[PDB]
Amino acid sequence: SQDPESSSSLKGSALGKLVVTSGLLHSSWSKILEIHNPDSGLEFQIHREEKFTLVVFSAPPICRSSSSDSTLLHVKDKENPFPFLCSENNPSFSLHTPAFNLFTSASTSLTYLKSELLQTLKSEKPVIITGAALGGSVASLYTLWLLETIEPTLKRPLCITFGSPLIGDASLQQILENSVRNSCFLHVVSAQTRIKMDFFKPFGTFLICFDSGCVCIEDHVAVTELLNGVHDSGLVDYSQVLNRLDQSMLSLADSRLIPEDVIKGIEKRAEMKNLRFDMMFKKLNDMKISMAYIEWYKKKCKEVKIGYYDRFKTQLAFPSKEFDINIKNHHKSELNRFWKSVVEEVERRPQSDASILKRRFLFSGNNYRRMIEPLDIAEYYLEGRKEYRTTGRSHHYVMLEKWFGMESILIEKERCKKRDLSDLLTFDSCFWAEVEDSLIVINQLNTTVGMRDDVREVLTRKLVEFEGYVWEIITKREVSPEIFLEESSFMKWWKEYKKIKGFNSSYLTEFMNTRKYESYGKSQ
Amino acid sequence: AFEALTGINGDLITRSWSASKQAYLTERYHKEEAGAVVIFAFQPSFSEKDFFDPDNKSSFGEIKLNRVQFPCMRKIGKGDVATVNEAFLKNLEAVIDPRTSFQASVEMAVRSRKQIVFTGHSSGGATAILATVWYLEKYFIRNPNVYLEPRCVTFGAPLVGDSIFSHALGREKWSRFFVNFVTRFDIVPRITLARKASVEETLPHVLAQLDPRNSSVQESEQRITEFYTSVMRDTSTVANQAVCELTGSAEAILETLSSFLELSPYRPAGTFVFSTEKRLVAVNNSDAILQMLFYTCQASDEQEWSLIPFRSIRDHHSYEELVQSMGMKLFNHLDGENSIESSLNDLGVSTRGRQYVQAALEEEKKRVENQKKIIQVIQQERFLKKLAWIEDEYKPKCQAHKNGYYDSFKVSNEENDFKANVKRAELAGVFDEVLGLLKKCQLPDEFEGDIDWIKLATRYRRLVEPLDIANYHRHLKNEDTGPYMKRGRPTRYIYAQRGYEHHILKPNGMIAEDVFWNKVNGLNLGLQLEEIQETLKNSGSECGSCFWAEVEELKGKPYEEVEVRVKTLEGMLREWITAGEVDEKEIFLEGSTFRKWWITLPKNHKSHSPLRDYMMDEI
Ligand SMILES: OC[C@H]1O[C@@H](O)[C@H](O)[C@@H](O)[C@@H]1O
Repeated sequence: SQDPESSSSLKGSALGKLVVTSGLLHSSWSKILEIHNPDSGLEFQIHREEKFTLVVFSAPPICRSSSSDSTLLHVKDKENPFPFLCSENNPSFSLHTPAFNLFTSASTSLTYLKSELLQTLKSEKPVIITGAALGGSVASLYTLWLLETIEPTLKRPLCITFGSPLIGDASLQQILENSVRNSCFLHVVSAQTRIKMDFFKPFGTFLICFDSGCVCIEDHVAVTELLNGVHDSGLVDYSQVLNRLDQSMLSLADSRLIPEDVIKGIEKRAEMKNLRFDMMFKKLNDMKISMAYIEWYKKKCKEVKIGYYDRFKTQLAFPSKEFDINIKNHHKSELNRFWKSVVEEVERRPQSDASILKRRFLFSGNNYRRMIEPLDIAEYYLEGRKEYRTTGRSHHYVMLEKWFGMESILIEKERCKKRDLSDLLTFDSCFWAEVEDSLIVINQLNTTVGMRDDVREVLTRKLVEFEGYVWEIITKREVSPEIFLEESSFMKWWKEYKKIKGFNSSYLTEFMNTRKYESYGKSQ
Repeated sequence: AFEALTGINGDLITRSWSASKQAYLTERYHKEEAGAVVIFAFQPSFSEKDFFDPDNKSSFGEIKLNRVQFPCMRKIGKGDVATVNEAFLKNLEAVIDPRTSFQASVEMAVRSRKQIVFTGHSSGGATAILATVWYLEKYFIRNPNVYLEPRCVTFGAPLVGDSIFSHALGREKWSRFFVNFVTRFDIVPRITLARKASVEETLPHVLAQLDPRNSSVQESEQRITEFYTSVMRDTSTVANQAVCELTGSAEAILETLSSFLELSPYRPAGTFVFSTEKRLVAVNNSDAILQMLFYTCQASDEQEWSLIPFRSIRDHHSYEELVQSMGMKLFNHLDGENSIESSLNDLGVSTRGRQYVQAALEEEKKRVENQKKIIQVIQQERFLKKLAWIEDEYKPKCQAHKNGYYDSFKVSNEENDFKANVKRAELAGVFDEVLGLLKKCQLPDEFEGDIDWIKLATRYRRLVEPLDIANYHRHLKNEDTGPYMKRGRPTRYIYAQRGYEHHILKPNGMIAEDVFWNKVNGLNLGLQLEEIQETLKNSGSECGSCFWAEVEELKGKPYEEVEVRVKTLEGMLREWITAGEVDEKEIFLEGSTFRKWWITLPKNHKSHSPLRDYMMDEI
């Protein structure tokens, strides 16, 4: 027998019928009929209606042998019309060569058209781009091109294709999977249509039309299961397809057009996407809460003259306080988990969408790194590992600094020239790695038996290097005053450095010996 | 089982129908006095002008309600007012006209403690719905007696309001007063679900056929069929969009399509009763009714499709039969059913249509569950302790330090200030989560009117918004982003304020903005009202818990530049204190930002300031 329809099955049905009764398919296809019949290059006509503006694309007949002919487009390539479509993960993608060649060979008249369309969208007048077969492919490429620099506040254009071949590869599919652009494409195909999907892959939403109705499939895995074949089927007459859809609306046929197991897949992947949200609203507040706990922890460690770096490191070596243990096991780990995912998410989105997400987390990401990377450094060196800055940094820290460590650092230092520095997070988030490295140098100089005199001179140079580094960030007021807390690893470094460098003097030496650091980082 | 649910009996229904028929013979309305009951029945109209107003330039003849005359018909937190059919609103306006004696009669019935009933057939039923809301706004909310409760009974009425209209009726617990009878195939409740352009050519002919007094215009097969087809097509689009939107899935592709779709805003308001030869089916859920309005008027066979358009006309004249055979029909309440299959099968609802109805009903059950979860959270000790700590430990300690907890938080010199920040952040997460559910309509309509919630949210806003204001200025967000009141104020506090303001002000018929501006002119500044509104644009003086936001914006500025805003803030202060919006133990402290700044004001102001006796200058 049969068991009741699933949730996703009813969505695709309702969405399908919605599109049908909307009249969008009819109005699009009728204008398509006009452009083919009232040398063989790309053609287009513009219909400026009251509700919207419609652009119809027309291309020469599909060459079947050039089915899997692809053109590779790289972000580094200056002849790539879609640089903002590339992502960090996928710096390149491939396009159907005939479609791409038609697109580029019309770059002049399409650039002129882009001016009008972008201005049309600015007046909040929506825009539709459509085409059949290869014309639909070029129509899709043109839509992707419009979305390259478009204002996200503007109404998004809609691309409707009829019986078009596939256009992009797996790389492009993976990109659009993480982009708002993917919701701008409605690919209408007959249920009898089959596509060889060995290289090129589906993107966007597919409207699959049966005699007794149609269904919207967004899941590209399902579209593949439904439409993949060993033969590229020709273009059907969508005049008749739409006609049978109109007769479908007055039909009492609630037939299940989509197979059983295909639905099973769509659902399983749907639930896993409702969790991949990572709730950037709820978890966002969870992050602010955990950061608040860290700030509280940092204040407590300051008041006991240790500093949160060394207190964390100490409790890591010998856990004895529940509050400190909770800070590590819950709040630090929660923050690490979040910001790693944020970095991953930025890297899989096309540059256009990624840039928006980066601006949203500019300040907060910079603040997280400068606050939390010290704690990972503490663990790193407690574990007996070496050379953190060059061999041990977590990827997400490096990316966060790469993205956010150049811009905001200019305005923040502006304020930190007259203001008190009690709350200042040390700008160089690898500061403590430098301290740990220099401690190791000192210990080598003190304990290594039979060390050659030339090796000793090298290590002695390292000490002087670090001292210059320290004095620099002190003079430039780019370091937290908490490094001078009496139980900190920096003050231990100074004590050990003092013993080993002997009778020679310096700017830092006088600064420390006269205890001028007690007045460091005050208002002025 | 019907009467204990709808609050109306067969007697009232029968009398309402009789009056509805009598209303055909009168100007505007008919009044029927039946002992303890007074029934107002409104005259229906069958001209296209009275469904889609000619001067209305919108695609569905819709118009936003005036927030002055219908202050409750809106979303509270969001602010958005409800939308109704303009033609129907104009018709109500025409009967409220003093010359009709309608209002005087209504007021005569109120003083006599009579049960007041509004009713009507067809467009008359639409007027009845609006008249009931008018009554609820003008009289019932001002003095809610059991004697003052109205009843609205309609027969084959068009839809009247939008989703906000329906939502507002639900929040105020007014929906229970409305019962709408619909014969299964009746086209009239479905009409305004169509674009007016979709039926512009065929509506006048069909309305003439729907008119019981018009046996003049010869019946046309073509026109009636086109009309039915046009209405059902647009109805299907609305219903299908609602299906995809209710489940929160496919929001991306729907948003893209929204630029190219014109969908009717009109929604079921109140209880709907669908009728067949053998059944009466009562439904409360507006979403469920919307779906049923499509799927109950379909053909059984594909052979019946030619018959349905004519039956959709005839069923509008079958309410006489409905009323006479009421007690002989099987009744059930769809929302309360353990199984809805039997009811909907008799209503000819398809298998797929039943699942759409079920989903709408399940979503309401989700909303109830969500509220239960919220109650469990906010009643937990671990939650309440956070507010208690701020109130009983943090604030008194900061007062003892003589600077107050706003200033103490802002400089944050001690561990306790960082502890306060944590609890500020934790509370923010819980109230943001509730706000998120509200925004997505995943809580019951009554939620923002729940006094327990209002109490807590008000306690939260008064206690913690000063701390969020401090946090804002502590991190210099006022220089980066701008004024707190303009670009910085968290929406959760705005929701809290409006929920509180609506609760306390609505029995007196005034809205917060009006109350505020009336107090401003009472301060005798002498300046033009238009000029002052420019100055007090985005002022922190509209809400007591925004006291500190205004202080931050006024300090540093020359006196002449912000003289008006200063005297305004002072005039609101005592009532704020009396109402508990502002703590008197805090703001006048020696180390308080407000006090330290207030002294630096010119001596001419301080002398005749109401705050002179509460702060002393330095020496
Ligand atoms: O229980 C009946 C339900 O009817 C709906 O129209 C209201 O919006 C709900 O608040 C109410 O609970």
